[PDB]
Amino acid sequence: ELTPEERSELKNSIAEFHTYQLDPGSCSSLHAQRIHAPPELVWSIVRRFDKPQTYKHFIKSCSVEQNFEMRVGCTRDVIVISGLSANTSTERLDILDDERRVTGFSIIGGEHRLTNYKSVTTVHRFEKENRIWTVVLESYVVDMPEGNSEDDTRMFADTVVKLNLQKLATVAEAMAR
Amino acid sequence: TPEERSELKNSIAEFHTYQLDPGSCSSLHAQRIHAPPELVWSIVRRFDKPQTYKHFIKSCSVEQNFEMRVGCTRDVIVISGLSANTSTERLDILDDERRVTGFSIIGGEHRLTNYKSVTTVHRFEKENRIWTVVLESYVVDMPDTRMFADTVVKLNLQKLATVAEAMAR
Ligand SMILES: O=S(=O)(NCc1ccccn1)c1ccc(Br)c2ccccc12
Ligand SMILES: O=S(=O)(NCc1ccccn1)c1cccc2ccccc12
Ligand SMILES: [Cl-]
Ligand code: NA
Repeated sequence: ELTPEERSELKNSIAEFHTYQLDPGSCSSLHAQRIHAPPELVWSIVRRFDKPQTYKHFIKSCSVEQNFEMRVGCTRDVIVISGLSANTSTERLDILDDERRVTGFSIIGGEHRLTNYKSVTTVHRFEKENRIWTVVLESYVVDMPEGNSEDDTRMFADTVVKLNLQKLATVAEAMAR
Repeated sequence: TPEERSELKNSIAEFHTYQLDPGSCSSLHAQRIHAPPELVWSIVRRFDKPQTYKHFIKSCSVEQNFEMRVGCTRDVIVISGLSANTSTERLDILDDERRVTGFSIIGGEHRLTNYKSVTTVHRFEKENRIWTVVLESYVVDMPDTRMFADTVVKLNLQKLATVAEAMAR
């Protein structure tokens, strides 16, 4: 859990990249992760649009186009493990900024229930005297689905984001170690 | 550590060693937890409340006259987002003296047939400090699914550590 000082530092960034204009029947979350590791090492991992399996769980495969150029606008085709109710996810790059260290994607297809899913990730340096760590921020907006709460999966999406941010931290940290 | 490893060999031999069937596969995992063993043990012994240290648990239902005894079962419904749906699990072993427990799935709406598991809590005192090493093994029939079971076990062990470390502090 971020410290009050950490929180204050990120206020501006949250307003810039992680503030969404919601549609009626949609919602938004925001998570945070502290990583004892250099920021630019963490970005290298995060920016790899063609390789999410590196920091995300449950990914069986991730394929892209052959003459693939990782610019905004390009897509990826994720296949998720069997054991998750989801099958295939077509995901589009929305933002990449090696400068500001911001990235983001939107789901534009695939056999799943969530519609109009869209998330944004940002990386942040924290120099305090002796040392240097990172804080990552991952927000997302997704429609409020129609049907009984039997089947609402917004809680899952949420702990997925959380689980992946833990793996990212683990992965990023064992590279500095 | 190579040293932690040396002390658990025996326990692996007694509790985490399986007689495979043709088509099944076994696996072992370890987790270092900064917290006392009795604290850890006291969480993982709670058969009626696995959600306390596991991910993805919609519900867990036992029974109102539930006494915690080998043979007893529990009904678990998974969060939504996961294919398999509900599962029936029975307590295979409970030993508060050697701190060992285990269960096997005996029903449910899924693919993991003949899934069986064992968990052990181990003590480790070093310079002054006192930590814990947990071991979890499992066996399952194989016909994509071993991958998911393995991922789950690791995650759950990671939640256990989080939860137990949070309780000590
Ligand atoms: O029912 S369980 O409590 N079994 C315990 C357990 C632990 C590890 C792997 C499989 N099983 C359970 C927890 C979490 C998940 Br995901 C499960 C998914 C399918 C079936 C059961 C699941
Ligand atoms: O395909 S994903 O890698 N997309 C990224 C992502 C992450 C969290 C929530 C949704 N989307 C993915 C992984 C795990 C669960 C998912 C369930 C539905 C759709 C995609 C899933
Ligand atoms: Cl994984
Ligand atoms: Na589901």
